[PDB]
Amino acid sequence: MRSYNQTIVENQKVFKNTVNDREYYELKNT
Amino acid sequence: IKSTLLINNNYYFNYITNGLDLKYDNTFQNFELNTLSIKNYKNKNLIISNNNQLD
Amino acid sequence: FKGFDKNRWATSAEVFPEKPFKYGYDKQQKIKTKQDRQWYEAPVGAMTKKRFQTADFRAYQTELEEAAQKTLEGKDEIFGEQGAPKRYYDRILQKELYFHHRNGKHFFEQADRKISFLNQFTPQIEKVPELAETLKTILKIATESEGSPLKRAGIDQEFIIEDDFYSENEECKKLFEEIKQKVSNMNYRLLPDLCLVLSFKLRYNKDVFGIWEKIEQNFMQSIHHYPVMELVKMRYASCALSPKSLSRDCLKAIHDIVFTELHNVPSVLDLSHLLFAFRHINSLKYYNLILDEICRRPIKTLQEAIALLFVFSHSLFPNYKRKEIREKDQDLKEKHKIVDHLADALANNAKQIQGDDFVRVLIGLNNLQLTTFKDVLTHIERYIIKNIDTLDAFQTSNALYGFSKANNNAGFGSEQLYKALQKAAEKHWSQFSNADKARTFYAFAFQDLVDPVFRKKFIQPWLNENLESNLSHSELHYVAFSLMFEQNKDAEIWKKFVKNICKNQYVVPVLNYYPIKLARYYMQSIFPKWNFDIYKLACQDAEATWDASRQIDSIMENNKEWKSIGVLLQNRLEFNSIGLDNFENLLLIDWAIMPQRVAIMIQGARQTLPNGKPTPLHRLKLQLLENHKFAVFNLIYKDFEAISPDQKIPYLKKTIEELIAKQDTYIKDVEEPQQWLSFMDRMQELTYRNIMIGEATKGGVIDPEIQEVQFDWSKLQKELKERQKQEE
Amino acid sequence: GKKRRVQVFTGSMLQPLYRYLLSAKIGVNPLDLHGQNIAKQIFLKCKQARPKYLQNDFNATLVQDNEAPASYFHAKFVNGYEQKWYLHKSTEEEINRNLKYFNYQIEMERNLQGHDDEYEDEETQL
Amino acid sequence: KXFEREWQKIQRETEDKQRQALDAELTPAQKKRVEFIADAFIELNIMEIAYLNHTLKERLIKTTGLSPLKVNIDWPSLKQLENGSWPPANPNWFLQQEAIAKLWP
Amino acid sequence: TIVGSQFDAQTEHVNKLALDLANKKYRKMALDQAVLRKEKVVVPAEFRTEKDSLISLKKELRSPVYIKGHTGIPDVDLIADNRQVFSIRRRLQFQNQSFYFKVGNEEFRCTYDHIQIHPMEKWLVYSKYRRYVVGKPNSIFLPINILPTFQNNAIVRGSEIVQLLDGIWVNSYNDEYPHSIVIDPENLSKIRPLRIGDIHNFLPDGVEIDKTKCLSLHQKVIKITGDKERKLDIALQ
Amino acid sequence: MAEIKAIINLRLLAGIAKPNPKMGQSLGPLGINMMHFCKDFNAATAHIRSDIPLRVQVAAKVDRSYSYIIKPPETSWLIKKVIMKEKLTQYAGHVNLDYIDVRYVYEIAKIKKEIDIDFKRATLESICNCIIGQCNSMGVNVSIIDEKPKPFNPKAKV
Repeated sequence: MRSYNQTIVENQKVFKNTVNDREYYELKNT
Repeated sequence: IKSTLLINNNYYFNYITNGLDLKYDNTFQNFELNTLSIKNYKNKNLIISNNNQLD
Repeated sequence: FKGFDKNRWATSAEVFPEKPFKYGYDKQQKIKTKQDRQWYEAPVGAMTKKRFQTADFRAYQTELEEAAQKTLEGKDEIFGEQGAPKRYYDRILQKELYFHHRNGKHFFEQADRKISFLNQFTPQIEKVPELAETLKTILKIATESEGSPLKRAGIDQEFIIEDDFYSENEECKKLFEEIKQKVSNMNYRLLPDLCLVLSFKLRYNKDVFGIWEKIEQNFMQSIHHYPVMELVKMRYASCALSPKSLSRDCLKAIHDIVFTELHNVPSVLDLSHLLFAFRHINSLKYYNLILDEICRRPIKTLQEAIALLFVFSHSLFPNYKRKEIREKDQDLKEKHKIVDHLADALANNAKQIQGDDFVRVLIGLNNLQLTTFKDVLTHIERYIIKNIDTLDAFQTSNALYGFSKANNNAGFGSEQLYKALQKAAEKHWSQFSNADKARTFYAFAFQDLVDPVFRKKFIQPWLNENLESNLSHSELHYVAFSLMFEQNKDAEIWKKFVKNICKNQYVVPVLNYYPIKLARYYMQSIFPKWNFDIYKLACQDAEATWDASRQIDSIMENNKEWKSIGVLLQNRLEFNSIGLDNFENLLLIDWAIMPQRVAIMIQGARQTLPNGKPTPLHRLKLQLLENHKFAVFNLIYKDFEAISPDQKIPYLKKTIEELIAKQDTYIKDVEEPQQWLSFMDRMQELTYRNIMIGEATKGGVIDPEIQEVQFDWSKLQKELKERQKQEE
Repeated sequence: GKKRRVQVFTGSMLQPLYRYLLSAKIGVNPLDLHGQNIAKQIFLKCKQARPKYLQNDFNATLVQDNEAPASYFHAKFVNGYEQKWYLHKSTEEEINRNLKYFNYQIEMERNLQGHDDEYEDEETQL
Repeated sequence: KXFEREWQKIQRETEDKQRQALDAELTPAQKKRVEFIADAFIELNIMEIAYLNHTLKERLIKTTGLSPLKVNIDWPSLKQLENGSWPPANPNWFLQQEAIAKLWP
Repeated sequence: TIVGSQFDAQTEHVNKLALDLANKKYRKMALDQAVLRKEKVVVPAEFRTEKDSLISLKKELRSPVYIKGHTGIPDVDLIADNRQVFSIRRRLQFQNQSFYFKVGNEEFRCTYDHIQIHPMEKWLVYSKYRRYVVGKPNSIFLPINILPTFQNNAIVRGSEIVQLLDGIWVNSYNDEYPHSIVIDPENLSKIRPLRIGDIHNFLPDGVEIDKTKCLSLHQKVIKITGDKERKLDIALQ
Repeated sequence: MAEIKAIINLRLLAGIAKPNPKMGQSLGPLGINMMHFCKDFNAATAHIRSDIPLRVQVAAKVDRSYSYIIKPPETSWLIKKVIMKEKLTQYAGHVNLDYIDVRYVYEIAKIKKEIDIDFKRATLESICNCIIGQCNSMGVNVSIIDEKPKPFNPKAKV
């Protein structure tokens, strides 16, 4: 019904599951 | 629905090996007499009844 | 029978038999090739023609050679008998089965109020002064244009504007490109207040023109410069609608920061905004972090508690995302951590309550499936009647819809309310939407209080006009509930109720299926002449997953009326009791005995009335059982309590032993022999089908051998003298 | 296929556990949950098992004793030995090595008396 | 109506499905249940203690339930309840105490 | 079975749920063999380069990809992970289903045509596909799937349906095209079998037959035998 | 002793049990007295016709003790009586020629249930469905017949 849903097909082995605090996103700008 | 409504629970269990000791006396185990509330719902040996004696 | 009338030959146009349903590929599409297509006819065997002609010749002899002797010796009662539709049959998304249709209500004008207490999400064009001259020129193009394009965006899910509208209107295409040249160089503070204007006020969730991609770079470079809540605004700005416009990494960043810095969000409203935005999370682990925090921060006002129920209502963690193996009923334990944390505040000061903050409690509780919060409702009972006249058109429906299903779809109210709320409905009648009107018509039949004056002026024409069409699929059901509760039998009205479902392009949802299957067996008992086949294709998908036994684990907990008499049936006395037995996947009988087709249904505080009569459910059900020859002992739980304790056990025995015998005879008397009759006629319909037709015809005359069989007609004789007459 | 001709006999090394018993008395609390079921299984192996490898006067019982501290497995051997093992904490494996610690000695006691408490070689092959 | 809502917490919070042996002892969980009942039975005007004693003998004869512990159909002494409700009702009761009041010495 | 017989007799009536359910699935499938499900599938991927050689990828467990194009269209060759490729098979719908490939903002429709595996080593060599474009002809494989019918009289008894072809090659000119074909053979018989032109007469307007692939419309698919007893009586006599 | 050494299936006439040498091949090496054995058999089966062949089982034990048990006659033999044939089809499924009607099946199932120890738990649909599958293997069908058959005494090996 013209829905935007769509099955992404990709291996989740690559996707990293880690935490990044305010610091990690603070330092990377500089 | 039976298991919740029972009051005087009498847990039983078998110590049968095979019916040869019973067949070769022309005997066997009845369940028509006292068709019970439960037979082997989770534990496949347990039986529950109201009758404090059960032959 | 049929097969003898069969054509000796079929054309190419007749091999494929007709069908009740077209497929989705017979649609009219852009490109087409019927025009140049040629017609093919299946050849006839060259030797078969030598057989077709001979039988045509021997038949032609006997016509004349017998006529020569003469000279010597002499419906669809839906659409009328002609005209009927053909439902398109397609494969279906899950979405159609779990979608509350948005037609029949001016949704967004209605829906924006109920959130409006959340200030940070309120979109503001003038907050963005540089582009406000541009953005507003776009919205003129939206409404002023033909059709109702922006108005179809959320409403007609079959319609899109990110592809149909924006990608083709060249005025707008200039305007969105004026933006991109600006987006990169703005301050990081104005971005989220812009995104709200895109997603809601303009409906641009996609990245067609490449706008969000520039927003990400201008956003991700200065994540650390933001406060906490100004990130939450991005979450709700993007993820609140169908495409999560942003990327994964830009949201994982937001998702990773926030649950570290929960120690610094100051207020409880700031949690309200938070939870309502982060409601679509798949990870369970972090909802607990939120609720574990809320259990720490006490609330000292009343608008706060309202601001949590209305949010916690919609923002539950569904059970399908949960694991398959889990602690028992652990979804409930997530609730009462809040409800035990709120019960004081909402109870101490419920008199302090006003019309805008009034609606959201009835909704917050109905969505939460409880029966405890009566005290606030009593303080609300006193509230409406005072202000009965000064109410808005909006605050009437939600009351009528709220009190109808107050305590777990058992209502809560008094005749003072609804009799007063007629007038409040008669004031704003032209202002309600079709959804609101039906929901009134539910609440009265829910209590059997419809005025005969009130059905005539407003409901009767409204239904006559809009029942056949111009009525969303979800509003038929509140009508489907009530009419059977009204015990109506006018056939001309039930037609439109069926014609819509058959004509409607959309399939039936499981959310709204329980009436559609009740109303089936309602009409079938009255009228056996219909054919509900089209009315089953629309119901095809829902019935597959449908099961009534799913209700068992809940009723086994929250119905003491069920067990206590159940204890008596099993322990003390002796019958082949079963318990909850699903009546053709539509009901579950409270207690039953079989094969005798016996029923012991019960009235209770759910199913009684102040008058003591049964609720109009509990008379509906006991029709359908009786219609299908299923004996009944309508028990009234009060009267059974009144019996003296020694006489309570035999009193059931005296009834059940009698109701058995009435059925025990009826099985001997009618059904048991009558099944042989259908059996032995079923056996013919097979032997009719095993026929070699060419061998059986063998000319124009039919000479079947006949088998004699012992059959005891001594019981039944209407069918003997019915067959012996037609047969000779 | 092909017929075996080498006969490997394993009857003399057969050492079952409940063989030197004269009696047994199961004890049950309905308040245990780990010490009930362990005793359930033992009572089967005392009767569900084979009588050849038991004494002739072997009688096992079961009683529900609410008064006990814990569910128990009392036992009595041939040459005088008697013990009790509570079951609210133990396993079925920790029990068997105790039974071996008796059954290994009763052989050292009865063989000295001259008794052949061993089995023929032809009882169980491989 | 604020009592029904409060009550359903305390039965939940004291759902302890451990098997039991009916003894003098009781869990700390069960005591939170009992203590909530007494807090509600103490703070009631005497017009209400009158009423509660009338409720019970409307609820005990109904006895929807079998158990050797709780209320029970097979409980023997139910039939007398229809006759006598309060000992203050029996005027003979009023004789006993004044009669006994003089028998202390 | 799992409950004693003595209890089943009390609950013999319960088993209507068993049989009333199997109505629903097997009828649903039997009518849904034909239709493509309306569900979008996507495959993130990367472009080709002359740098990424096969054996380099194959330690990284990626895979090559190949697309053949149609009239006026250029070919496209891509790189992707193996586990994407097998997951694309693992649908019901693999013979015809439309799969997309997202390199960047671009998407390329395709179909499955086939895969090659190194037989002695048994790892994935390449995954080959066929382009699809809306406004132009496109090769697809429409399998034939025959329903059962207890309405004809010869089909019921001692006769045998013979499916000589598993599918049909066609050319489609529009977005949504039918997954397969379903037939109700009641009107058929020993005298007339079904022929491809009986199908060509009944299709949507966007579909045509690929005559380059088939031999002749007079070719026949479904054939029906005679009776067995009429043979068997003659066989013995 | 009470331990079961072996089990044997047999076939016997009711009242003409007799130390036939064609049964000592099985019961000979077990040391069982054929004479003392057959006595206890004929004693029980005095309420049964003597023409009929039954079957019996014997849990022969380690001390050469015995405990005989009686079962109904062979289910196939009972149908050859009704069918009035002695020998049945080589093939099955392909060659189907014989016919009984249900009204005797309902009567010969009672034979099995009244005697056989295995079916004491069972219903009649259960038993009747057991032989139909045995009938599929034999060339037999179940079709309504008004007529009765006439007597026949099909063989048995005894």
